[PDB]
Amino acid sequence: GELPEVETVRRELEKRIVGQKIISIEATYPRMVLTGFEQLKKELTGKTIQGISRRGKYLIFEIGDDFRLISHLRMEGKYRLATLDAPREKHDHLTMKFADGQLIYADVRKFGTWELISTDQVLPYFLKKKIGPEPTYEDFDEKLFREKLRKSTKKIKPYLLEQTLVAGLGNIYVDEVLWLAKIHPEKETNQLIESSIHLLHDSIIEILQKAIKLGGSSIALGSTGKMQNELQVYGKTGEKCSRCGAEIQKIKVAGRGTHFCPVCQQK
DNA sequence: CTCTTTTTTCTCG
DNA sequence: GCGAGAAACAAAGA
Ligand SMILES: [Zn+2]
Repeated sequence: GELPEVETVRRELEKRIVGQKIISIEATYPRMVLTGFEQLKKELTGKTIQGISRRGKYLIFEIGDDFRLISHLRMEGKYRLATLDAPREKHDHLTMKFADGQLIYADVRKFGTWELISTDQVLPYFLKKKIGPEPTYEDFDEKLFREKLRKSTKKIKPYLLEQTLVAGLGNIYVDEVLWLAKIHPEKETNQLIESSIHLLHDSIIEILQKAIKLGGSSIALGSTGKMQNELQVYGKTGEKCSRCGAEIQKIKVAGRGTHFCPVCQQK
């Protein structure tokens, strides 16, 4: 669940639940509500959903007039809109019941989280998380990006995954971005020349923007994406690179599975 | 049976 | 502060 997948979920939710009054909230796994489930149930029951926003890989439900429910899907979180009589599935943990349907949150690994905070605490919340800029030409400044890369000895893939240089990249799109920009994942950032940094900056924006347009990569809301048919290296071990023909290899970098073309991504 | 594979954040040294 | 390794947790494959 990287930025593209989260944005796809945000869009579907925006089109379907905005304006809906929450009738009741139930939980079989209350511990995933970091701010306290009973407190959330008390505060949100009877309130109306005003909108759905996103920051990085974080979903933000705008409920009532001053409430903000921050939701992170982590690795396996999935939302689905179902009928009120829908049977329970093994990994369903929370449900927001409406008059003519319910929003169910499921997460096999139980990594996902819910946090209820106030409207004026959202900006501070993300500053504390140290989340970087959104991947858009408007917010992602190439100049600062370049300066941070020049001052570090960190490897490019692990650094990009930190969410500090830019928000939204996960294992899938970081591998796709580096292949597009012809940069090896273990390259120390202070070794990147200006032309490469420029290509990388543009590629981060292009790949993520393309993934959003195609509804993310599907493998519930959002399982309609088509980006998985556009992947050039992630999970393509042993296949031929679409540019040079060499076999895509898979190695481990900072503990993460890493796919790359040994020819196009030198070093 | 064991070992490995698949976002965020903390413990070590 | 950093890098290495791993925990949180569940399922499936070698
Ligand atoms: Zn290649």
